[PDB]
Amino acid sequence: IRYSELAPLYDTTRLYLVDNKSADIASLNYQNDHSNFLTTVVQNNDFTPTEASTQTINFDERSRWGGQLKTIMHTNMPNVNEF
Amino acid sequence: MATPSMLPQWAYMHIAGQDASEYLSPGLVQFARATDTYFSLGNKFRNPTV
Amino acid sequence: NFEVDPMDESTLLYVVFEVFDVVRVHQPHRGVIEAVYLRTPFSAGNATT
Amino acid sequence: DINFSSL
Amino acid sequence: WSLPDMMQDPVTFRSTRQVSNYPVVGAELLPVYSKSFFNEQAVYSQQLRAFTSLTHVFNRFPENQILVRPPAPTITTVSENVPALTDHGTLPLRSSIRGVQRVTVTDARRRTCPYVYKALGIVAPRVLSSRTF
Amino acid sequence: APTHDVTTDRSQRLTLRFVPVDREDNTYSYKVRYTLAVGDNRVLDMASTY
Repeated sequence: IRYSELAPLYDTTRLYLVDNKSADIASLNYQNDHSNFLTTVVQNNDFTPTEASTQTINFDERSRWGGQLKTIMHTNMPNVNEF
Repeated sequence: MATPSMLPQWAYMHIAGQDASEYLSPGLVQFARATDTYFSLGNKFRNPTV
Repeated sequence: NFEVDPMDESTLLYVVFEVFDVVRVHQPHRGVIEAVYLRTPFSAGNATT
Repeated sequence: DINFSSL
Repeated sequence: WSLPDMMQDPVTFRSTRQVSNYPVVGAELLPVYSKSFFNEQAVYSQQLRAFTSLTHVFNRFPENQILVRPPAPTITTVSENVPALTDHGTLPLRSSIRGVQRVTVTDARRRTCPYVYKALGIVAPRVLSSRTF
Repeated sequence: APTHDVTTDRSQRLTLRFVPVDREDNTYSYKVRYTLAVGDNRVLDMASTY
């Protein structure tokens, strides 16, 4: 199966890493800036977020699986900087 | 069998079913007893208690 | 639902939920080590790295 | 309650 | 982009929690770009920054008539911040994925980047090719 | 006592130490990587590590 608290899904499926968790995962970030941030991939609507950051998304070894990375980045920086 | 959770994995993670004197090959059982007092294998295999 | 005595200090309530935490470490080959992890009432592991 | 072993 | 513990890394990399080195994924542009603009009164608008600021510590006291601030470029380059969106190929995932997973962006000097306020990971798992179950 | 089958008479190190192969310095942590090598025909218990 692909999860034990939801029905298994087959073929293409989505996952998300969202930087909008800053109070559901920000007790793990107190020295992690936004470029090193920890954030949940589990996004259970009807489960408490605190107790749902330790859940696991299973993938069967029927086939190899590989994610398709996509990144949306917006930076605001000045042109005189330490960078 | 490794990626599944649920129903099969109770057996294979040893929270029920066979002892660790029944789940091991019968020559590794012999090795364990004979070398018990020099190099214990006691904490390396878990015996379910149900 | 717990009932506790009042205390001036802010306090926490630590509830331990006793489960089964079981890891099974397999080495198929040399220089290769793997583990399957299981936690049952609160689901976890299965080689989750 | 509590699982541990001796073999 | 790097997501070191959430997937197997491309060839010629290995997982490191050491801060000095990390995997590379993507290898894409910084979202800072330059947009040219044109002013034909560029040289004449330094008489209107002279008007505004009578201070002349920007327009400066003439030290010698070579040693003076220069008239402005007619064509200038102006900083522009617009998001960059990018899609990439398949990166093989871990057998199971942790509930919380690290996301890290690192520059060409291989160190963490100030001045980033949105970096959004989107990963879509899909079958690649059969292996024994 | 047993005679052989619990004792090697070859050169065998009973204790080793391993220096870091990388290290990090950070304001809240120090990190150290090692290469722990287990030789051929010897098994390491991980209750002996410190």
